Amino acid sequence: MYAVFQSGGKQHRVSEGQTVRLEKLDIATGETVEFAEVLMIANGEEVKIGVPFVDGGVIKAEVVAHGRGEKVKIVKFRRRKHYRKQQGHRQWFTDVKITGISA
Amino acid sequence: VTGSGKKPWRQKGTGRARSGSIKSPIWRSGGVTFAARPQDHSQKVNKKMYRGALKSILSELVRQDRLIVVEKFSVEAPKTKLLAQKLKDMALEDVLIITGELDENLFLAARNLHKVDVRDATGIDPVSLIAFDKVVMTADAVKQVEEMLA
Amino acid sequence: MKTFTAKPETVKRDWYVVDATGKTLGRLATELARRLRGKHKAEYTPHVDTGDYIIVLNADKVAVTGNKRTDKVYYHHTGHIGGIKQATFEEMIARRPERVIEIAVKGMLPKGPLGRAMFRKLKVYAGNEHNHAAQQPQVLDI
Amino acid sequence: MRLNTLSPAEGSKKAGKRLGRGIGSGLGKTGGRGHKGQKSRSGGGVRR
Amino acid sequence: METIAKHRHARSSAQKVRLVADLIRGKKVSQALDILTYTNKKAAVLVKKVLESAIANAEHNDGADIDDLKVTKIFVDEGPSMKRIMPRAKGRADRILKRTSHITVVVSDR
Amino acid sequence: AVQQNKPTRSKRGMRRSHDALTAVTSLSVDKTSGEKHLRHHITADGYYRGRKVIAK
Amino acid sequence: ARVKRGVIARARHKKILKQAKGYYGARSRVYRVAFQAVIKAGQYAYRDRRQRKRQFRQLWIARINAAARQNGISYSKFINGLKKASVEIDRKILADIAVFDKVAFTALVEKAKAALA
RNA sequence: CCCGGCGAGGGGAGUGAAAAAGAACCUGAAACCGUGUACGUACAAGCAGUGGGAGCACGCUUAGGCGUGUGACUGCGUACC
RNA sequence: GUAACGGGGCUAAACCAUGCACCGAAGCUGCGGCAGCGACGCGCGUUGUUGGGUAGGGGAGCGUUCUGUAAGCCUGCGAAGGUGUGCUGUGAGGCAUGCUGGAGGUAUCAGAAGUGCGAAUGCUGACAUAAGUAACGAUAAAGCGGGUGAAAAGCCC
Ligand SMILES: [K+]
Ligand SMILES: [K+]
Ligand SMILES: [K+]
Ligand SMILES: [K+]
Ligand SMILES: [K+]
Ligand SMILES: [K+]
Ligand SMILES: [K+]
Ligand SMILES: [K+]
Ligand SMILES: [Mg+2]
Ligand SMILES: [Mg+2]
Ligand SMILES: [Mg+2]
Ligand SMILES: [Mg+2]
Ligand SMILES: [Mg+2]
Ligand SMILES: [Mg+2]
Ligand SMILES: [Mg+2]
Ligand SMILES: [Mg+2]
Ligand SMILES: [Mg+2]
Ligand SMILES: [Mg+2]
Ligand SMILES: [Mg+2]
Ligand SMILES: [Mg+2]
Ligand SMILES: [Mg+2]
Ligand SMILES: [Mg+2]
Ligand SMILES: [Mg+2]
Ligand SMILES: [Mg+2]
Ligand SMILES: [Mg+2]
Ligand SMILES: [Mg+2]
Ligand SMILES: [Mg+2]
Ligand SMILES: [Mg+2]
Ligand SMILES: [Mg+2]
Ligand SMILES: [Mg+2]
Ligand SMILES: [Mg+2]
Ligand SMILES: [Mg+2]
Ligand SMILES: [Mg+2]
Ligand SMILES: [Mg+2]
Ligand SMILES: [Mg+2]
Ligand SMILES: [Mg+2]
Ligand SMILES: [Mg+2]
Ligand SMILES: [Mg+2]
Ligand SMILES: [Mg+2]
Ligand SMILES: [Mg+2]
Ligand SMILES: [Mg+2]
Ligand SMILES: [Mg+2]
Ligand SMILES: [Mg+2]
Ligand SMILES: [Mg+2]
Ligand SMILES: [Mg+2]
Ligand SMILES: [Mg+2]
Ligand SMILES: [Mg+2]
Repeated sequence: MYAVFQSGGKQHRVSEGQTVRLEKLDIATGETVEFAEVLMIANGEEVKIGVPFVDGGVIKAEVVAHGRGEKVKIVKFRRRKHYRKQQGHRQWFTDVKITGISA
Repeated sequence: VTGSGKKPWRQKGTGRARSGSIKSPIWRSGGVTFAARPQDHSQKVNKKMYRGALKSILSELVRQDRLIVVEKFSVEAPKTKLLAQKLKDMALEDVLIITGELDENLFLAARNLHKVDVRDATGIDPVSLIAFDKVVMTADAVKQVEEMLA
Repeated sequence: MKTFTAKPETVKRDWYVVDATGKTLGRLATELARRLRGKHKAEYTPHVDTGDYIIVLNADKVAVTGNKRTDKVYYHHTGHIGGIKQATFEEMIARRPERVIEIAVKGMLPKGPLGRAMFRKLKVYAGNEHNHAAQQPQVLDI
Repeated sequence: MRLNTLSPAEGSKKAGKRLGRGIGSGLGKTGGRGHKGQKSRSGGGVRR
Repeated sequence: METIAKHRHARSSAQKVRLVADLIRGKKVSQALDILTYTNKKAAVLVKKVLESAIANAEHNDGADIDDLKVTKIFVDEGPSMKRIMPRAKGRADRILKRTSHITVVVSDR
Repeated sequence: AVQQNKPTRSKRGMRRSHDALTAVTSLSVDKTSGEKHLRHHITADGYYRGRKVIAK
Repeated sequence: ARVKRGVIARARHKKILKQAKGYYGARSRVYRVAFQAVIKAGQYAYRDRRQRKRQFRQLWIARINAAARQNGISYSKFINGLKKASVEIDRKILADIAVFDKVAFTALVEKAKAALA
């Protein structure tokens, strides 16, 4: 069984028990999050396709962790023009564990 | 730098970077580009700013309970052990002692105690008022500092 | 999750047999190139050969439009100065007919090691017989 | 009031320019003199 | 049980000595001694004396039998170069490097 | 004529891939003395093919 | 106040050489060359965070096209059909479904074809 | 004491807190040169990386993936001042 | 050297007309984050908006040596330095710790500068490359026996 949902301006195909990394959610760790905009639920040969969302479709997940991703270095360099600039970046994430998919 | 003014090698044709002086600051053993000379680092302090600073310091010592006023501060003999005993009696270790007349006995008793200094009221300076943990002033010294600043 | 990638160890490649008789050279070649690369499979992966093995029969009977049979020229240079050589399509068909299809397909495959590996799966024959009965090729109508 | 708890007034102590110490400074390389000409030179410039 | 011998500051470039060292790496010591005997290189004489020293060290200091010993490790490191002046034509001086090598031989039963 | 670019340690090693010495394949054993020797050469003790050809 | 540079200079050079690990020849050994290599690696990495998004979408599209054509429709008609059906599943997910759940992909195609009908 | 030319040089022994403090001696960087091990590399074209990525080896705490090294194949890509 | 579609190839995969789809950028939108400026209200909010840059102007910082704070604090139960590893900040950087090292180091807040290097056919030292390549200096010339020696084309007879 799996479902497709939108979060963080991106889409995710998930099954129950999976941990998925999302853009940061403003929700405390060890708390439940509901995704009620489910684009698709497939339980084998049974396929519910949202138009755009599945009727009654809900994914429940628990927030396991917040954190910052691996550091990315931004390098800008304009050869022969005496210009260089560097910046670091770490992107925030929220990890959620999928607890239930239903309609 | 000690050495000759001879051009180390001719201007052109050797395939080397052009050289003018063995004393060039680019060279090992060469001059220092902006070689230091002796300097006078002293600053002007406006008299009123000096006196204003001392008043701020003394007022702050009073607020922080670091200024201790006494009638008398004396030792009978030029004995370090006597002054050490006097200060532990008064529960002082690190202390600037300001007197009206700087007596020989107290000056001599204080010399070998590095945490203790003994001034006359004329010899106060801003750093020492701040640097010592406590300042002990005789009633006499308080009057003289009163008159000096007023 | 990360996007799926085909794995060279696990890729399934089927065997097909195509008859070139009367087929337009370039329109046959694009379908061959597509299938040698694996562009027809959902498992398509740019760095993996996911394509199929293709036997082409009757390469000598491949068709071309216009005046190409006489006027299409194949040039090659030998690497020796002045060594520019040429053959018309009709001369190529007479002498080395399998090369017409092979040349057309090679130019439509990616350049580089993987493209050369993809080309090795094409088996071109001049006539109506191949020796690959053991691979059990399925008829493919292009 | 200790010798390690005194601070100057805000704005009283601006840091001097240091020319020719790299790109990030904004005064690297030419040190604010631009490119060539008499004014770029050591001792260079015309009289009052 | 490993036993070492070294010739430090040997008068030969490491490049030349390494040609010979490569012949005997991993060999039984009796075979190594035979190889070196019939190698017509100055470095074979140098390496053979180090190998013979290593064997004598193993027997005397570490109680080994020659019969069990192999050349477990052998390597040549670059030693200090002696710098010399070679006059060339037209008053030009060249540097000559007289290269030296540090020869290490390790023998072991294991 | 001289290089325009410094050749690499890699290229140096590749050129030297043919510099390796070859060990004498095998030594012969004199039938009388039992001494090892280079084939077709006399032994160190002056034997050749079992005969004392050279004294000392 | 003479300042010697050695400790700081060493730390700066070592920082660059550590980022040049794995590079060929002087590029992992020699500061002057390693510095240029590390800058260029940074320039490419910046560019390729943008290119990665292009390359993956290109891959998803190619796979959707293959799977759509196995179900009797072109990519371009399939996408149009999904939009007319108000299906908002993105190409990453469609390409994932195309590989891992072919029956579900077929159901998406039938939905697309019905919207075009 | 032992190998060696009654060498050079070395291995033990002994001194010492330490001898990888042994006089070529405090620390002992880098370039540069080696030995060992893992992985890659003999149908393959270019600033040598970067994005993607299989396989192999070795670790590791769900038995799971994860980490570390390597990097077939592939998109893009002509150093710096 | 094909060499006047980028190539394959194409009789449309050409051209003209009409239409609907789709691809396509660091543009626009979505989601998360940082910062500048202006409003509007209480240094925090809400709101709008901006953030490609050479010369160049403005603003704010990192780190180094030295002075005070410091007869303090850390340090032989291991300082500085060296070398790894992990963590960490937008950056210069910072912190922790294994190994090496074997006696110094120095918070904080201030103060002063010989304060930061890849270039200057820069300067000094070290070490590469070409390369085990050229060369070994008059083409008067050597051969053998014996000796000595660890070893003899070169020494001695
Ligand atoms: K001089
Ligand atoms: K005193
Ligand atoms: K200026
Ligand atoms: K690549
Ligand atoms: K340390
Ligand atoms: K300090
Ligand atoms: K230079
Ligand atoms: K060489
Ligand atoms: Mg000097
Ligand atoms: Mg005055
Ligand atoms: Mg291409
Ligand atoms: Mg500027
Ligand atoms: Mg200029
Ligand atoms: Mg001009
Ligand atoms: Mg100007
Ligand atoms: Mg001048
Ligand atoms: Mg002369
Ligand atoms: Mg040139
Ligand atoms: Mg050779
Ligand atoms: Mg100093
Ligand atoms: Mg290295
Ligand atoms: Mg000795
Ligand atoms: Mg040591
Ligand atoms: Mg010492
Ligand atoms: Mg030392
Ligand atoms: Mg191969
Ligand atoms: Mg080939
Ligand atoms: Mg090549
Ligand atoms: Mg390219
Ligand atoms: Mg021609
Ligand atoms: Mg074109
Ligand atoms: Mg885009
Ligand atoms: Mg934008
Ligand atoms: Mg902009
Ligand atoms: Mg800007
Ligand atoms: Mg200090
Ligand atoms: Mg300086
Ligand atoms: Mg330098
Ligand atoms: Mg520069
Ligand atoms: Mg040289
Ligand atoms: Mg040559
Ligand atoms: Mg020659
Ligand atoms: Mg010659
Ligand atoms: Mg001569
Ligand atoms: Mg003789
Ligand atoms: Mg001798
Ligand atoms: Mg002679």
